[PDB]
Amino acid sequence: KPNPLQDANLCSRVFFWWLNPLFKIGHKRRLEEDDMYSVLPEDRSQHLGEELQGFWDKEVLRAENDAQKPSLTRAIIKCYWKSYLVLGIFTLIEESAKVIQPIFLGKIINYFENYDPMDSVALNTAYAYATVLTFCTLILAILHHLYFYHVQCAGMRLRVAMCHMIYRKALRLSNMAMGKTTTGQIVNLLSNDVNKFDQVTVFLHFLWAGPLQAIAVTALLWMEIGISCLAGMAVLIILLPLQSCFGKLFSSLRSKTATFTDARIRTMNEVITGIRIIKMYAWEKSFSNLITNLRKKEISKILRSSCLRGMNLASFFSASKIIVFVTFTTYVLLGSVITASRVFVAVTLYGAVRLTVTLFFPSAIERVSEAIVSIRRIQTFLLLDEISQRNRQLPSDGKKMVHVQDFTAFWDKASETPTLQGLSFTVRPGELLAVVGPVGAGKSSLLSAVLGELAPSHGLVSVHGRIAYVSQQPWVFSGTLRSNILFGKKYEKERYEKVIKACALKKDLQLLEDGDLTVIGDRGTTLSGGQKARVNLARAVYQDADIYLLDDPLSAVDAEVSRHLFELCICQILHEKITILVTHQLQYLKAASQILILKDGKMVQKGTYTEFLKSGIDFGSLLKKGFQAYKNYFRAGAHWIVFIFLILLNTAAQVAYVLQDWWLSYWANKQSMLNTEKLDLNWYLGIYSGLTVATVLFGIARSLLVFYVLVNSSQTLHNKMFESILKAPVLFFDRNPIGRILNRFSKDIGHLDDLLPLTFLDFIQTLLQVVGVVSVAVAVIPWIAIPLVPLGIIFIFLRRYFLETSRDVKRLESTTRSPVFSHLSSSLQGLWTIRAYKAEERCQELFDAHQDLHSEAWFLFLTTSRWFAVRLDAICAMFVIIVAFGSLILAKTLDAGQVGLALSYALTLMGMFQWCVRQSAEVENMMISVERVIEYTDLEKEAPWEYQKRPPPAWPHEGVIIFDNVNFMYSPGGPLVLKHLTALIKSQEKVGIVGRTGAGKSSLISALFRLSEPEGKIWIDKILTTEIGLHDLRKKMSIIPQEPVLFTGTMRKNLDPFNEHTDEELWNALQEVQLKETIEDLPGKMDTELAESGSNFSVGQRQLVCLARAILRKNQILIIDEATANVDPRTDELIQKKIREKFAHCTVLTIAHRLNTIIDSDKIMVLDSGRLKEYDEPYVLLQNKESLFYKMVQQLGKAEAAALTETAKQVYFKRNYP
Ligand SMILES: OCCN(CCO)c1nc(N2CCCCC2)c2nc(N(CCO)CCO)nc(N3CCCCC3)c2n1
Repeated sequence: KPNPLQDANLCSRVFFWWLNPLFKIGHKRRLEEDDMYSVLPEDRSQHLGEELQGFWDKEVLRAENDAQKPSLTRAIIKCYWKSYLVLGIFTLIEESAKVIQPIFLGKIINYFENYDPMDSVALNTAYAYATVLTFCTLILAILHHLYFYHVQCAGMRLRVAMCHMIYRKALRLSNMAMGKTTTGQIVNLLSNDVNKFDQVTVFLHFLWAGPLQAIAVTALLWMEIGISCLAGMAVLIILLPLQSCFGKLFSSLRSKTATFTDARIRTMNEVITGIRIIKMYAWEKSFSNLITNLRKKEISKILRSSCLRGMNLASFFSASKIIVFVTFTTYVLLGSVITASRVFVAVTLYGAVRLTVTLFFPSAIERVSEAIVSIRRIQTFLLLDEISQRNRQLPSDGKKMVHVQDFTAFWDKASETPTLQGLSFTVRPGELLAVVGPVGAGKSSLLSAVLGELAPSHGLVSVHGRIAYVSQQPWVFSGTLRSNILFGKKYEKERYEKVIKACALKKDLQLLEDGDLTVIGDRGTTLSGGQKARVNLARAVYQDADIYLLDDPLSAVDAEVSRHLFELCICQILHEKITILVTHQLQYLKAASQILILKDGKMVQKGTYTEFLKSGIDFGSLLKKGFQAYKNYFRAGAHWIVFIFLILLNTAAQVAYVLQDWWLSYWANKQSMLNTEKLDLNWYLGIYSGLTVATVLFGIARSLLVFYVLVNSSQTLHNKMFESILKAPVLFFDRNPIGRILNRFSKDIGHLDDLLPLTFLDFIQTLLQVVGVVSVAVAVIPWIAIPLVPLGIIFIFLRRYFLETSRDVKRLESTTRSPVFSHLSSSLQGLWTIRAYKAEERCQELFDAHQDLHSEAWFLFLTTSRWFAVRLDAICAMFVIIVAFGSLILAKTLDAGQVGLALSYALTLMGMFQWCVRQSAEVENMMISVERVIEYTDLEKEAPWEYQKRPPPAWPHEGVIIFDNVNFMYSPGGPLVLKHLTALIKSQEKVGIVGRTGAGKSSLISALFRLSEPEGKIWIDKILTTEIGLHDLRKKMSIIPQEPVLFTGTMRKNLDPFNEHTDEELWNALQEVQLKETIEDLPGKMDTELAESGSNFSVGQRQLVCLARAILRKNQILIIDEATANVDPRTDELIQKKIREKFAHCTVLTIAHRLNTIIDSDKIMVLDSGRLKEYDEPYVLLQNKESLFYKMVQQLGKAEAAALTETAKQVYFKRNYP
């Protein structure tokens, strides 16, 4: 994929002309990883990594020679100064130009100040000065981009080399260091601490071109306006600390919101997760109250932080006005006079040095501090203790064989008992050694010592040959199954087909789409544990070393395939292979040609299976121990009157900005047309200060008002969205996962709260400044309106042409970045397997090929943005040229003030135009947040919580519940679930439910609570359920859910969230489940704050809590579901006895998976695949041998069925015959 950057000229590499073809393709179709362009040979990850590693090794070597700490920063500087001195040369040129061009502005204006139409010599000199002005702006606009590319390229190169050394080191970490670190800490300095290098370079050069320029400019100012410059200059310096006390006060209001944003997001997580429980309990007004309180207390801090941000941005807007105003007030007051050449040079000098001092120099300071911190982190990571490379082997005679003598080892230099105690045994070719021992013996550590991963303390280990190893936990990397097996070995058809058949892989391959070519990412997302183990075994077989180690291979797989693998591969294929096995299944020990027993780190006995049969020790004995979106985003914030006032306030701010400099222009003109006489100073300074103050106040007012309106729009959108997600029917929560729903509450509203109202105000600010500049140049030279239409059409078409590719290549440098982190993860988790094979260097090449695929989209993201900015500055330079020259070919009409104003504003168009366009892109990029928030504010809604027909207070009087032809569906057009459900429930009876899993057992609760408005009728005490609103239907029915949940809060809440009960009642209820005592030993009485789902509580305890809830509600209906799944039998019978003897006079339906739970129930639904068929007393249904109840009783067993039938008969005979 050749790179046209390689075959291009200089006249082609300045205008990035090599990149037009890609853009053309980008205009037709979408871009893929083929359309991309490969990288230069001077940028492949391997080359940079090798070079920087060379310098880093030299530097640490000299550190050892000198006994002082090695510094990575010195290595980076030593490898990169020779190539970062060139870019310094050019930024020196660029700063000199930004300082020179005001002086030629001065000379042009000075020609206008002494206009004489006949002195054509002066006209020719002024034309020369304008030509020099356009040369300066054309080296500031066209040759500043073949520079910025390389300044970002030095940062790219540094970062890619750093990533390569980081992976290289993390591939050879000693286990002692490996354990003390993590694998989240070795991806956090490759995803977030090696990105700083992509940015520090961009600004590094301003640590010396920042101050130097701020002196050069000062000197120039001194030559023109004299001492007064200091006055103005003083103010500029004050913007350095004031900018860093809007930062150590905004960072105290921005990390005092996380303690509220995260509370709200966590409460979201609980509300969205357990929404079926909240709806069934009819609680969501409580969570609505909680979330309203949290959201209001984060809007307080969002509103303070945004008011402060707006004040900062208005200071940035009006700083230039205040500098110029104080400069020229001091300039005039010391007794000098205003002429139009010094005024509009000094303005431009202040423009340049303000853009450097207040914006670029502090940014470079921040970014160099961040890159130094990151270099320190990678510095520490590169000094972790390594692994002894496999050293000079003892001279052998070609006998591949394993022998260990008197081996003792520790995993810690502080452990008392050694991991191994003097182990001395061996294995030869063809001898399938095996290890037998319960968990805690050290067999895993035994194989680890075999691999050398455990440092020998005494004895000796002699392993001579290629080693194939299998970890206890199978490990799969990002790649296809054939590539998974090959692990770098070239494919061989027969040697792979025998692998396929001996591993019994055919079933799994026929399951998946690509046969054996299905791509398997990290953690085996496309595989199962048995598949992982089998593919790991296949890798071990195909790598085909001498000595093989197999640790617990067959435990997690089926018996037959495990037998096949052990017999026709381990017993058969490996009978000619050195092998060590750690096992847990006894049947295979007969096939072990040797047996090793390990215990307490000490050898117990070695021998064949026969000698341990004769030993008298059975193994088991040992083994046991669009535009509409903008309109909706703006309508929410305020009514349109405030919006029209907002527009007038923007316009007043901009117009007063422009009119201040216009006032200097008019002042200068009124000084020229003079004469001693003087000029009335009080009037002029009065209006000058009036215009400056109007600029400042209108800037502050515009910024605060825009922030307030957009923050208020965020608040209104969130309140609407949330109060419309609490009312969405559970069907919606089923369609959308928990991840996406709670993503538009944390990330999206996360934008809408603090990044639209800042990007959308910055965009408005600089857009109105661009319009200010263009309208000044059109009010002076009206003819400019003609060429400036072919700089509107060209601009719009340019931006369309460019955003159709900068949106196809700013997703390629994102969807090819993750594979780097994924490969790093998959290689650290499989680390022992990798380092067991001598092929760790091949994983280095895989990392590079995953890093020459992100440094291949960073290349395009760095040069397509430049192909855009070169052209934008061609447009801005055409404008500056037209203003500079067209101000002369019409010299007869203009004057010094008009020309100064028009020209210096055109000079500031540079850069301001580009920031305006960049924010336009970013705002159109973050209105997707608003589009999603507004997509949720328009969801479905279940029936309203209240109806006109409120129920009688005593209702339900008894508990009569009648199902009349209830036909219920989960979703429209789906399978009919309950079909003609016609049943009667007379007061207080206990009705079990029987059926198949999902055959309608758990749908009766779904329809009875109207979780999906059912078809049919349900009468609760002769009242239709559909005819009453929900919270007058769910408040009057209790339920015991499958998995109880406790909602984060005081235990006073998880029982009485509405504060409708009193401490005596709560204590009594908790007593009825006998857990009252179990609570009154916690820090608080009830008010112990809890973790998720009451993690300090047990499942049985949670069930007790919900049973207490049911007791507290004391309504005369009740529904139980999945009483005890795996709860301990004591708590089982506990809950059972409270279930009967607590709720005798409260109608009970029970939906249980077992029979003893429901054997004694008064009646039983029988649900036949979504159909009620049998419903009567259990004894009657057992009388008929053909009843499904009889059949499913008989399916348990003989003694079980006899006991159950006896119990049902006992109930019948005690009940119906007194
Ligand atoms: O109203 C100023 C807002 N801010 C401060 C907010 O944090 C701001 N930040 C910039 N940066 C952010 C990212 C790291 C530092 C730069 C930045 N960068 C450029 N440049 C890149 C143009 O594409 C010039 C360098 O090429 N130009 C800027 N202007 C803005 C318009 C008037 C003056 C030119 C500018 N402004």
